[PDB]
Amino acid sequence: HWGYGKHNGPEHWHKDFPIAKGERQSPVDIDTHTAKYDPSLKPLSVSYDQATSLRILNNGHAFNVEFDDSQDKAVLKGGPLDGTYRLIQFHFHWGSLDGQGSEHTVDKKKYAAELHLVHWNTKYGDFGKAVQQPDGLAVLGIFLKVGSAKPGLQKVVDVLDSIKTKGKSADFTNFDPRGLLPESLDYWTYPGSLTTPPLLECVTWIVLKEPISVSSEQVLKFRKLNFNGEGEPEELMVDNWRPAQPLKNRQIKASFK
Ligand SMILES: NS(=O)(=O)c1nc2ccccc2s1
Ligand SMILES: NS(=O)(=O)c1nc2ccccc2s1
Ligand SMILES: [Zn+2]
Repeated sequence: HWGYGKHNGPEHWHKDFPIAKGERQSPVDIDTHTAKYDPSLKPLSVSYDQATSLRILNNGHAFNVEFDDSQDKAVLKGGPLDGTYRLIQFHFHWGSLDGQGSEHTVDKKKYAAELHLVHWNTKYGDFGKAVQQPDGLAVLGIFLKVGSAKPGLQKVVDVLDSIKTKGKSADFTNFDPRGLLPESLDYWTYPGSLTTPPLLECVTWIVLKEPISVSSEQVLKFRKLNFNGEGEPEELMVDNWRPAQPLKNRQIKASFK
């Protein structure tokens, strides 16, 4: 029902998901003048050594690379987090042109795309119970700037022809998500929400300060995907980003000075 087009785009979501006007919506602009260093924060612990990728799926809004989350195999700990969050999937949001596509912005600067590695708090047992809790998810957000190609990303860009349309999926095993991480894990953190419907306010956002680089050829391949299913009228999957929502009564913390 909902989408990114002009008649079903983010400005409409509130009529079916009233939480769209809640007080902890994502994404937001990260005002680095206002963000507050908190040297009580811990270092993030990203353990993806045993990550087990299963499959890549075009879901009509973006593409997800899904992981086996049935055990504590790839988990995120530390930082602002209490307890252990299991990786379930990653996906990206991106623009029709290089100067837009990211969902978070940094001092109003937009990046060409953003990667979200989605993880859920193991104290809730499964992902569907976790989304109903204010501390249920932790999403690691990583900006993409256009520059020199990312080898770790090429493996994702090479399978996209096989999931070109909505509902198509392809086996995608032995993919190592470590190859999508920048050198530094310095970050900003704030309490927020899912950025697509149901827009639930269940997310601790951890947004990395250092972007990764992707080539112009690589982000071109994202923009060749289709929102529509096979058979249907072609609608390029581009601009599948929600714009920044009001910070309201929230503090963004920084792991670094
Ligand atoms: N509120 S919404 O889920 O974004 C939505 N917008 C529209 C527009 C036309 C038809 C159905 C929906 S459902
Ligand atoms: N874009 S996001 O905030 O990482 C995200 N949104 C949603 C909505 C429904 C189910 C999974 C996710 S993960
Ligand atoms: Zn996302």
